[PDB]
Amino acid sequence: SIQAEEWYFGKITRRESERLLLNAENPRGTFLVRESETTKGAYCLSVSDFDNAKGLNVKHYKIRKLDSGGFYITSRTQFNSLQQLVAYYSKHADGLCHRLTTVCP
Repeated sequence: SIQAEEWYFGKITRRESERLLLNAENPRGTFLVRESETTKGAYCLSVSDFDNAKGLNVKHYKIRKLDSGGFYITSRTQFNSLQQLVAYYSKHADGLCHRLTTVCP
């Protein structure tokens, strides 16, 4: 149950998630989960990244949830809960800009 999660920021906009993540103190992989702005029943995983080309920047990934109960960014890699999805992506970068490291302050 997601809203209990400290990394779950609930109803915050994309611009607010970027205000929070663009803090110079954030290392790559700093993240949060929030509601999608426009997709009903969907969430967005907002993640900080850093490179010499772009400096500090932020990526957003849509997380879909099936009525069948599975959560996923890619339908090929599904989870039984949002918590399991977060635990997996904290170990694997896969297609993300970086593996999930710490919750956005």
